[PDB]
Amino acid sequence: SEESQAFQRQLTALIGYDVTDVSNVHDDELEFTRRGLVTPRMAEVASRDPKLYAMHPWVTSKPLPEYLWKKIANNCIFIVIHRSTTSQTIKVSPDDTPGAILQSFFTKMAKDFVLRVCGRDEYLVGETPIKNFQWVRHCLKNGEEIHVVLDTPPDPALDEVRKEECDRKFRVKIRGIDIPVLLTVFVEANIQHGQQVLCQRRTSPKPFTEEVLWNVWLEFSIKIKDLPKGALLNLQIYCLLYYVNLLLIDHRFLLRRGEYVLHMWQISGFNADKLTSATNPDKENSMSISILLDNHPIARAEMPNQLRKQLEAIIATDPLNPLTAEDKELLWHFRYESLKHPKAYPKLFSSVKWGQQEIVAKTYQLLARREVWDQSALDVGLTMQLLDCNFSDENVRAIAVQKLESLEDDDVLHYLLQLVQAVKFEPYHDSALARFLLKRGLRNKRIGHFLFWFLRSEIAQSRHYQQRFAVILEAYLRGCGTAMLHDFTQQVQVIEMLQKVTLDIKSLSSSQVISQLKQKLENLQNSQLPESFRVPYDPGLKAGALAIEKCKVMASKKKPLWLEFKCADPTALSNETIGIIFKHGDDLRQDMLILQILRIMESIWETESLDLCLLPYGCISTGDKIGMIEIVKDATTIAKIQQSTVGNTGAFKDEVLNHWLKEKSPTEEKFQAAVERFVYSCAGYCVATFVLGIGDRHNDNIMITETGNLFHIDFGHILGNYRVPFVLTPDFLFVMGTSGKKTSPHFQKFQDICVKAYLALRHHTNLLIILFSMMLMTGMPQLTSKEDIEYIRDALTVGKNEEDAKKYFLDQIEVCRDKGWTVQFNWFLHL
Ligand SMILES: CC(=O)Nc1cn2cc(/C=C3\SC(=O)NC3=O)ccc2n1
Repeated sequence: SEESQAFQRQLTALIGYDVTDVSNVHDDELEFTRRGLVTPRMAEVASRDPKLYAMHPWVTSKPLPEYLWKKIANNCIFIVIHRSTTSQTIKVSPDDTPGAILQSFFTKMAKDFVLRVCGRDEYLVGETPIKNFQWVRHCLKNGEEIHVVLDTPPDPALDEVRKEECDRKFRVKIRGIDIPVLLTVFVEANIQHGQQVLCQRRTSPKPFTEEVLWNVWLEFSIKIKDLPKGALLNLQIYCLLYYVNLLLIDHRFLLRRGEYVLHMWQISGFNADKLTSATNPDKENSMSISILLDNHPIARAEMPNQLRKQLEAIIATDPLNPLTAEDKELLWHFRYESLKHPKAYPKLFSSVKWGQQEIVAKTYQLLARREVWDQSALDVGLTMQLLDCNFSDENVRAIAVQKLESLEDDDVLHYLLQLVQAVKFEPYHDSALARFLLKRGLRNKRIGHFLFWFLRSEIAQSRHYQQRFAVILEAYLRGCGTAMLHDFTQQVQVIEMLQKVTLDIKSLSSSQVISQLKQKLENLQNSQLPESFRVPYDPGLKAGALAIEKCKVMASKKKPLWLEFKCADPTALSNETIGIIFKHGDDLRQDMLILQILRIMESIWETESLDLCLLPYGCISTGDKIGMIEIVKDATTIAKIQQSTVGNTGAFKDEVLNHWLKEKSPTEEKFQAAVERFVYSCAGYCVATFVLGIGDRHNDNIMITETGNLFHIDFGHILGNYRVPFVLTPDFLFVMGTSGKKTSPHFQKFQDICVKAYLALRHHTNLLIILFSMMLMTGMPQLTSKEDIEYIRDALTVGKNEEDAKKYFLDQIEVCRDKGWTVQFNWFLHL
């Protein structure tokens, strides 16, 4: 159809990639995947509750934290209900449902409707106690009043979805290599499964010219019979300069046949990019390799005491502890005992000889008896280990996804970014993981909003994964509904225009620069910029017109744009603007990953009734070295506080921060609350930052709210171009009533909090190791090694008892006290 063609054009603009373009493909896998994803999409669409989908309530099944219960008076929660120019306060029980609150309202005021958060598209609806709404917990945590408006539920009609419409050994011939413009060169051909090399062959070395020919059959030791599903033929050019991969068994279970001309990826003169089955779209300047294939469908005891102790010891070790040949042999030999231990699963499946058909068969038999795994309690860390680069088997990965099905929405949000990144480790485009993400996104608008942005971030800048991610995004967009499609259209339009202004102002650069920014912004406000758009990092908020007067260029070497918008919602309780920073020059995909780990650390701390007052601000990567950042209100740089007496001259003073805090507090009650908040937030960042190895920062990259909340910024800056374990300078110590080498009640509180927080993190060692490992593999190329990944295991002091771990961290605090201002001074000189 022609309007079908118009609909596809609309999707193409939202995706930032054309899924119907068949020029960078040597098979129909992506087209097969598009068709394959129709069923799961349609099944999820057919399953959803129109009213609940439209209202997307944001809820949790987790207990109300101890620190939140203490904020509730006499089992009473106050809710202010608005109707027009007047409002009405109502007392409520924490166990009260919004339905019961609504009937409580009509009763109190007598002599079809829905509760919506004032100024936000957030609804307090469904069969859930109010204490279980995320917004209520947000308000309870931050000392804010819960303000609601009584309004009409959104019409589910707005979410309408458009009507859909061999015993021979394996061998490969290396014909030659070609590159248009330019040593000795050879080609290495590996058969890989789960990052491990099953077999390797190489060509003879030849002079490196624009065309190099071999016409050689490379015969492997592996029989065609033994090639596992998901095995890659990895082809590399050494002088490592270039690489490319080819799936040996295709998406239809057929062995690859015939002629291939593969455009290779160049190494920037391990990482997830090195695993891609995509070929380089640049046919003009890339190196190509020409190959030929020619060769089909797919083919009780009792452990003794000591051996059991040995096996149990292997299972107890961390995910990074290497398995010896003996360890693997024990795991495999006593696999029926290993199966009784869910924690053994990653080690056991690493003991599988994936290049032996009979062994893979024995593994499939083993997993048919999955009673222990199925009955076991969901362990996200354990599940995530089975979805990394180490596992290429469909069945193994699928049992990990099976376990994820039990996660509630709030938990899917906590792990969404890293589950999207895990799609990079999947051998085929259509996978259980990709289907899982599609379903959870279509089931919940909040998950779907973030899935859009996370996918779009990779489609905009990854040539390695854009094709796979674009087919997943199209599948989601074909089921989200028209209201969501309209919303995304507006967001994309705004961000594309603001990205233009960001780069334009970047080319220039003063009073001249600010004048030019304001002229470019009026021009946008004139005939391009739509009336409003949902804030990508906070979709409950809608931004309206630019407040031109408040817009400026930041005084940094990356001269980012500081933009302010009016809120588009009339029901908002304040005339406070929405502040957004637009920056070019840093890879914000790295900031996204750090900020998500910080949120995970906060959830861990919550499990142990600890609130460390972190501030993981909104951040979204929109394209190559470009994106948006949430401006935290009433915040200033530690360096700026130092600068405002004395300079500009590295002359750091101890009392300045405490002075600033006192100046910003309207009363002494508020000042004491600010000092308490500083102690907790300083503790939170010292612990978090140390564990992630990002602790040693210049003061210019640490901020504080007038309310005493410390927080680190600019994570991509350090991770892009990567002594003291963390920042605990004499100014921070003075706020805590400490100087030099003495102690105080606040500093003792700080040390106690640090230890508790550090020990709480250590209870989730394996989860933090997997998350850290995946972050480096998918987000920070050039920070791989195994040595880099091992940092977190040293920081988390694995193999130490709690008392030794406590001493270790207290010693780290002392290192900071010994160094004083020395490190900050060297950061200042390194100008
Ligand atoms: C009031 C105020 O200044 N708030 C504020 C500033 N701010 C900055 C960031 C992060 C940045 S700025 C830069 O160049 N790079 C970054 O990563 C985050 C929050 C925030 N709030």
